[PDB]
Amino acid sequence: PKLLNKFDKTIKAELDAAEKLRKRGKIEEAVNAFKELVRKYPQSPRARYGKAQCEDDLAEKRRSNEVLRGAIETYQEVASLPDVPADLLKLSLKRRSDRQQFLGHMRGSLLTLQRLVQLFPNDTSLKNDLGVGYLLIGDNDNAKKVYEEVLSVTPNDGFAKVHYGFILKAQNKIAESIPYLKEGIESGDPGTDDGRFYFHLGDAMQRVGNKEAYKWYELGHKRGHFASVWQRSLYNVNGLKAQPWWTPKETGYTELVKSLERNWKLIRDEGLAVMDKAKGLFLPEDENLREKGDWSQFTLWQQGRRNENACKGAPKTCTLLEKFPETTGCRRGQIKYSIMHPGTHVWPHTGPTNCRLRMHLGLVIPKEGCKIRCANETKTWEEGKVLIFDDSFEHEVWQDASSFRLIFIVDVWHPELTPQQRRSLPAI
Amino acid sequence: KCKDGLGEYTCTSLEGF
Ligand SMILES: [Fe+3]
Repeated sequence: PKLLNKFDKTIKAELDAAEKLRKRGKIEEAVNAFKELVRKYPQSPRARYGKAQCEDDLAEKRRSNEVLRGAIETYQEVASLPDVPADLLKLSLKRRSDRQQFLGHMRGSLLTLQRLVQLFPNDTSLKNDLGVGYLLIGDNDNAKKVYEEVLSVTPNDGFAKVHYGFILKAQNKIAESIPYLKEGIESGDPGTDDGRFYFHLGDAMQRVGNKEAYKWYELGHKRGHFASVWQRSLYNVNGLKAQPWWTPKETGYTELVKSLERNWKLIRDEGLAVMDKAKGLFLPEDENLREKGDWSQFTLWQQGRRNENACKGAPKTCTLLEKFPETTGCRRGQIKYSIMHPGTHVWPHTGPTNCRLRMHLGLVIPKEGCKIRCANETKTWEEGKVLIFDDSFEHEVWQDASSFRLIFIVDVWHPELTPQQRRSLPAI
Repeated sequence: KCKDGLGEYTCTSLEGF
């Protein structure tokens, strides 16, 4: 890349020297050396870029967000200076956007990428990176407009196809998403070999009846994305024991299980009381997992945080669960009531993480019509009995009874997770 | 958020170091 303008060429020696100290690993000596060059040559783009890059490296060594915030500002200063080479301008602001996302300043990254796409209107890779910005903030409509433009200029961009297909699939355009996801993955372009697109292509195929879904599940497994054709979670810790169905003894959570089964009617009655007197606290499932039916959930704990208002509706149940941090502290699971009505079929799906196990306590179980498949075995609920499975495996649910089915869902940390992993793992 | 499924482009949230 051409990063030295005319003036920077007259001082290339002084610049390469400081870059040497950085490449060697003496960051503190390089920040001071680029800082002195910026003092001496206030309009040098390469010297400003070097200071920002040394600040970037220093923040990593210290794990400092304050230092990284400084590098982000220095990266912008490179773009305010005069006669900045175009390769240097793009590198500086792309890194600004990238590191802006690591801190969680998504709106800042978006603004930086918008400026990049305006300064360089013909670089499709930047528009593609801007579409990711919109996806990370939850704006699927603006990400759609972007990838449509990319495909209208470069029709064979695989990165844009998979992302466009991902958007269409999230909009419930299952039939329309399959061609974009499949071609995008087959393109082999950079960024297309991602587990998310294998996951969503097979699911789309499974929904329209196409039996080729498992071939894509198999490919994702062979390419290291999925741990198995059945276990297709993507936010995983490797090494944890993996089986569809668990027994209470296998989990080691015998006290939690005994407590739920000994006191099950109490948990049932508080949930029925909310159904009768506070139905609005039951919220519909909003993840597009149903083919048909009514599925609603009343959530007491999520991401290890207690819903104060919900626990006022189920006060005794919440007091009971406080004694068991294996579930109340599961920052990758929930504790919730779940009601399903007749005529409901939940598509085959997996949960996001392998770091939890899911317990089902039966509360109101119709005698017929209710069944849950996990992997290749189908089981039924029983009132007052706990059922334990790993929802990271593909599971499917039917409700073809004559009345409603109420269960209590309790997520626990996977038993083989160390106490440290249980405190560090980001929440889901 | 990713509760029962994996429908979001990202299920986690970045907060820096
Ligand atoms: Fe599930």
